[PDB]
Amino acid sequence: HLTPEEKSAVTALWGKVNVDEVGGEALGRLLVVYPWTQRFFESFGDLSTPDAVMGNPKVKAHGKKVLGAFSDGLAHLDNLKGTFATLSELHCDKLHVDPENFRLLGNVLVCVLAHHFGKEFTPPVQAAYQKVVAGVANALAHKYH
Amino acid sequence: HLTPEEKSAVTALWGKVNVDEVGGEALGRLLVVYPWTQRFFESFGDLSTPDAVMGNPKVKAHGKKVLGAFSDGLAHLDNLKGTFATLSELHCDKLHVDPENFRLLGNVLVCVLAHHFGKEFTPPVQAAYQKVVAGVANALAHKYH
Amino acid sequence: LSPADKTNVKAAWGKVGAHAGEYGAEALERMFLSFPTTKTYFPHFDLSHGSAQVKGHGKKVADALTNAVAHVDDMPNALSALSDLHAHKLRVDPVNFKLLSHCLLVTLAAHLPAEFTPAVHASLDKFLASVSTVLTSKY
Amino acid sequence: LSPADKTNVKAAWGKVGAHAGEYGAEALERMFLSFPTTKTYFPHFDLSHGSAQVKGHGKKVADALTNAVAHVDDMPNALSALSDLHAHKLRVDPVNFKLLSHCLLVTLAAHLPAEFTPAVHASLDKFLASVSTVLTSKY
Ligand code: HEM
Ligand code: HEM
Ligand code: HEM
Ligand code: HEM
Repeated sequence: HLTPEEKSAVTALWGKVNVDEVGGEALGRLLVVYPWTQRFFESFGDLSTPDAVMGNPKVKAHGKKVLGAFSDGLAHLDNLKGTFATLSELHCDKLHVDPENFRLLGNVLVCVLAHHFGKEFTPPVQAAYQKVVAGVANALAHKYH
Repeated sequence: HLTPEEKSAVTALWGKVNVDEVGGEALGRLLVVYPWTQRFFESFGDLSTPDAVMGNPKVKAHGKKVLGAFSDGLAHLDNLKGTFATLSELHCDKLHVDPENFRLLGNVLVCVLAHHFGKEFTPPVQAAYQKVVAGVANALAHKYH
Repeated sequence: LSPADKTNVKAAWGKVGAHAGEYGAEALERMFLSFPTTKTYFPHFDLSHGSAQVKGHGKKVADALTNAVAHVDDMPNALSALSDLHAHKLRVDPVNFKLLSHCLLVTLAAHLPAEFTPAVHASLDKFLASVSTVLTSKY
Repeated sequence: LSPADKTNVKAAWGKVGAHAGEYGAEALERMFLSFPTTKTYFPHFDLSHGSAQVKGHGKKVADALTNAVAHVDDMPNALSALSDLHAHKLRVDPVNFKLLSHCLLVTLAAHLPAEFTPAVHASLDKFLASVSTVLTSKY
């Protein structure tokens, strides 16, 4: 539930997001900080070192796809449940990803946005983005509900 | 999502549940095992010792009310979200209870049912009741979603 | 973990006695039935009711828990190899440890009605929580 | 944790330097804005933007974190009174500790872009997690 000011701020900040690096950075940071999530990406090659994780082309491409999904969810903020129905099916009935990792990834993305934008990532902007990522995780975890 | 056999088993076991003691037992065990939940019941008197908690008439009466709510939810398994709308309002917007505590209380209730029924509380019965309490907690936490 | 918690856990696990392997198998069966997402960690296992593989795994888990009860003051040193196995080769999600702890508590409550007082319940909850943190301490 | 984790955390908190109180106040403000349920814990507080009470509380939290960094090998003994306060008197739900840890990490990332490498991020996350477990070990 975003106010018009929150929606405008989120859209404005997302307009400046590099769509080729931010998603891969967030996915790599998730893999480094929560190493049990590496279980789901054993076909991605070497993930033993954080340098190896952040240097993985497979991780970069998958992060690009995840960032594209996040952008699609941001484009439809009032239909998150219907936007992420297929992805929820894929993540739950095929991958068995515990939905706590969805919120972990959302928080890692918030940290990445803070690290990229610095002072521009004000506490109100962060609160709006926390609302956004919580909604995205809830929509993605619908199959278990 | 309970199968007809799961629904029949849950109803049969609930038929033999003491509606005057089980809810108080579950609430007192929640207060003893997770003592940060005592912060919501500071008007209930002495809660310092397990014996004081399990001997509290206020705890017993409140547990009776919670057991009645659980019975109402069990009689309406296909409308849990609409059954617990008012209680979700009360718990979230008025009391600010974290939704994790709802699942904690559901698991404590499962433990109490196991303790009361022994070998009759079979693993299939437990799985059906786990589905029930997960649905109840989800319905109660809807206001935060 | 207080000395009262240690006494309570030692007494409860002593009354568990020689039924520990059967109790662990029952707890694993309960975990598989209640949380079927936990079965993905045992792809080569036969997880049907009465399975000898589940019986043996439950015996192993129960024996590890008995060793932990014997070494409450030295659990991190007693469970070092197990922590290494779970956190690194297995990559087990830490929520599954809560699930298994709950199923173990349910098995204990269903098999020892007299012993499962609220204080013993709290002590066992804390003991299984500490075991879970030791097994996930390598993250 | 690890020796490399300790080195990373010490370097990051040294780079925080004399901005620790301001950073802690900013983290508390972020927690209040992103998670309004945290505000219930501070009812007699003025939690508006630029509040001197929030400034002082952030200074206190930052000084406690600096002491924890200085005593990374003796955190349970360094944080005993704080754990007693938070678990017995305040009875803070342990999820809010995760919330405050995330807000602290966000403040650090927003203020130290060069220092917030993935390895430093992992080290800081581990350090704040250990602080939270020490503060929640007295229920
Ligand atoms: C939290 C927000 C998340 C979003 C928006 C997201 C999005 C996506 C997208 C777009 C795909 C590609 C699907 C396709 O190519 O058909 C995907 C697949 C996948 N995701 Fe996620 N993801 C999220 C979280 C996670 C997490 C936390 C994990 C693991 C811990 C995970 C594990 C996977 C795996 C293993 C795949 C490959 C499965 C496949 O492509 O068939 N995801 N996700
Ligand atoms: C998980 C399932 C739960 C159910 C079915 C349930 C049910 C109820 C019911 C029936 C009431 C009485 C409302 C009234 O009298 O108008 C109530 C009130 C209350 N509940 Fe819960 N409850 C649950 C969980 C919790 C938990 C986990 C906590 C705290 C950690 C909690 C804290 C309270 C408090 C403080 C009240 C008093 C508010 C009032 O009476 O107006 N509840 N709940
Ligand atoms: C109190 C908690 C636990 C205890 C005491 C425990 C104990 C053990 C023991 C003793 C072994 C055998 C190690 C060996 O033979 O060297 C083992 C293996 C294993 N454990 Fe656990 N465990 C626990 C929790 C879990 C959980 C929650 C899961 C997954 C949901 C899990 C999954 C596994 C797997 C997959 C194996 C490998 C067994 C095989 O492949 O044959 N464990 N555990
Ligand atoms: C890294 C985590 C934390 C640290 C280092 C920390 C540190 C502190 C310190 C140093 C004090 C003052 C103690 C004194 O003056 O003797 C304090 C008090 C307090 N803390 Fe925390 N804290 C943390 C987490 C939390 C969280 C998550 C909450 C609630 C969401 C919280 C709520 C409070 C409250 C209500 C007080 C009482 C202050 C007052 O009433 O004036 N703390 N904390």
